[PDB]
Order: sequence, then C-alpha cells, then structure tokens
Amino acid sequence: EKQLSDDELMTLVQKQTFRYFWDFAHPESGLAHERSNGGAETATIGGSGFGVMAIIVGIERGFVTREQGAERMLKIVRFLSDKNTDSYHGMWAHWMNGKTGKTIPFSRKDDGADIVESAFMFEGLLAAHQYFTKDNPTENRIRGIINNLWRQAEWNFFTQGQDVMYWHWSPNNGWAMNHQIKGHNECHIVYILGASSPTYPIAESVYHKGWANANTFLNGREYYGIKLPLGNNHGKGGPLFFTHYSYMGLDPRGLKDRYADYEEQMKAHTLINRAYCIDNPKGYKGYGEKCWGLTASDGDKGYSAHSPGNDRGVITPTAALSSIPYAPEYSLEAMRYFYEELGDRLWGEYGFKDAFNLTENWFAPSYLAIDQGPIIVMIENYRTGLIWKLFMSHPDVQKGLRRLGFTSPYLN
Repeated sequence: EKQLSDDELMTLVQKQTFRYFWDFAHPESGLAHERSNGGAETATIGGSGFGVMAIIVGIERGFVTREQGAERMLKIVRFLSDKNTDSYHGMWAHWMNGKTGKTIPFSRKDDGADIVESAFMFEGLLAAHQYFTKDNPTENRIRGIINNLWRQAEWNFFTQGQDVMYWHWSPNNGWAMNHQIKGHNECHIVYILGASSPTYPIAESVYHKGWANANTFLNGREYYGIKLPLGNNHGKGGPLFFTHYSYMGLDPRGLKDRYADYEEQMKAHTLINRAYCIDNPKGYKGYGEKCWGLTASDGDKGYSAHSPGNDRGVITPTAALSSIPYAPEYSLEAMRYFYEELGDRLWGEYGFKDAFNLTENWFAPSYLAIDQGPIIVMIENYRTGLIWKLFMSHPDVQKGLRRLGFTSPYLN
C-alpha cells in the first residue's frame, strides 16, 4: 500500500480513535467507557471529559455533523446535571454507571468526589461552552447547563480551609483519602479552575503554598543535556501524560508563571523521555528514534505508571503521539512506525491499542479512554490549535490565570 502523507495519517488516526468516544460511548449517557475490555457498566469522568473535546474535534473534522455532535453533547450534559446522577459538592466520582449515573467506587475509601477527574471534565465542558455558540434550542441549552454545572463546582470546599487542595472527598469516609494535590504532575488544571471559579474560588496562597512547593515541583536539573524546569527527579519528569491532561485546553505555548515557562517544560519533558528511550539503558528490544514514549498504561505484567524511573519494557503510543505539538517530527516518526511497521499487531478497531512490549512479544488487547482521548485532541491542537483556542477564550479561565500571576499571548 502506498504511504499515507502526514496529513492523511493524522486524519486516519483521529478518525479511527474517534470511534472509541462516538460509536463505543454508553448509549444512555454519551459517556466514555474506562476501557474496551472491562465492565459493560463503567463510565470514567476524566476520560469522558476528553471525549467531550473529541466530539468538538470530530465536528470540525467532518466525522459527524454539527447537529449530530450538539445532540450528543446535550445528552451528555443533561446526564451529568441530572439530580439522579451522583455528585458531591458539585463534583463527580472517578467512575459512575454509564446507564444509571450512580457512583462506582474506585477503591474502598474512594467512593465520592474525585476533583482531578472532575477538573478534566470541566476542561472539556468549558471548551464546549465556547464552541456551541449558536442561538438555537439545543445549543442554548448546552451552554445554560454547562454554565450552571460550572457555577456549582465547589473548588474551595476541597481546600479544608488550608493552603492546598485535596484530591477526594467522601460522604462515607470524609477526608480519609488525605491526598494533597502537589506539583508538578498531571493535576495543574485543578488549581487553575479553582482560581477561575466565579462562585467558590481558591485563595492565591492555595496555589503558591500547596501546588508549588514539593520534592516533585522545582527541578531545574539537566538530563541528556536538557534542562527540565519542573517535575519528578528519578522519573526524569515522570510519565509523559503529565504534559497532556491539563494541556488539552490550557495552551502551554507562551504560558509563564513565576515558576516556569510551560512551553519549555512540555518540550523538555518530551525530549528527555525520548532521549531515555534512545539511550535504552536496560537494553529492551526496539527502543529507539522510531519507538519511544513511556507513560502509564496497561502492560504485559499489569498496569503501571511507566517512565524513565519505572521502565518495564512497555512502550505506550499515547506518550509520543499526544506530545505531537511539542516535538512534531519525532512524534510523526513514531506514529508512522506504529502504523506501518507494527500496525498488523497494534492497529485495530479503535486506533492504536494501548501499549506493547517487543521484548516479551506482547501487544495490549485493550483501549483506554484516558490514553485514546489525548491522541485525538493533541493531534488537533498541533494541526489547528482548536481546543486551546476555545478553552483559553473562556473569561473565567482568563481571570483565574491572571489571579495566579500567569502571562500568555491570550491575556491582554
């Protein structure tokens, strides 16, 4: 078969992966399954938030019509806002039943609000609020519902009156999960949305003392000749998805606060993760320029948060692919290798399967919402900046970023 151009390849990857969020969505709610080989019943909130962004990409790419996409979006936001769908202080659980809306505990004491998952949902919903701007009954109602959900999200409750934010709260276990959200990981957007709230905002000191002070925050060390501003030391920044989940709507290009240049952060982390793979210090089969990218995913021995400090021989396609706006030539090189060389075993119904290990000759049988979503959306951000422009246009997001001391080309 003749080679696809880069534009053709990108479009095929987006279109095939889009099936996960459109055709494979729960029919009652429009929410995304956590994985293709799990419950029939489980919907994931953070992943569904990526799905919301995937729907906007799909309309713009002509995978569905605007009327179809709006209809689906209305189904989603109606389900999430329904009084019979479980919520806690305006937040949802990590998992819920995709037909009934009842919480499914993620672990024994994690059976209430998950504000990181809910923040990823709001990242998508605020983009959707800024996209569905037509004066017609469906889109008027989409915006109304989203604005009410946004105004009802009680960010400051999750501070317990302290200078930091907590990940969970439960009606049955209160604050027992006791997990402070400390930087620099995937949760940046939680503090930005907290600062942006028109109704339950956090104090600035919550960001500066809670998020911005941790062994895993200021880094500044050099790895393979590259300075990494922030993130885990031993992990050389950590799993690569830390450059994806909060930066689907939040555009890191020209984004700066008193701690970092976020464009530098995302590029440094991506190139270090790649350099680790090229170095291949553990000698795994196939690690290289064509085959790089370590992040959390399924694995031949089970799920793990793979990274240069936890390298188990598993390459995970969402790592390189979703980092496309940060190192496009290198991500396109990995994309083409995954499709053209590994495609007979890695490519299937919903795109690239979750992960593979060439040393153990293993290819994941699964697809995961949280790995598939960023592939669709970050490809689009690279090609047109679509989701970035929508999210960064929201006037509360702009207020929040200013409160926290950010500068950006979107601000002024």
